[PDB]
Amino acid sequence: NESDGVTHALYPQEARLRNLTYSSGLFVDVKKRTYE
Amino acid sequence: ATLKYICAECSSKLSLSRTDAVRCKDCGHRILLKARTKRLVQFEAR
Ligand SMILES: [Zn+2]
Repeated sequence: NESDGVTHALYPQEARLRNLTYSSGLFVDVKKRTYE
Repeated sequence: ATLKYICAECSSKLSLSRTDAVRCKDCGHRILLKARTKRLVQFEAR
């Protein structure tokens, strides 16, 4: 998640030097189905 | 004619400040090196 120019591969060298957080993200697969 | 800064990565004398960004010129890389004085520094070789 960038300051401006946005979302980018991050190598460990750079996370160290920019105080970043060598992270990846999580994606599920969601379902709407109706029940009250 | 001059120096001020360097590109960590794409290796290439940049030179810029405030309202300027903090990025680059032919690498878009956000890490920057200051760059050596020309005042000359001396060593005693001891
Ligand atoms: Zn560069």
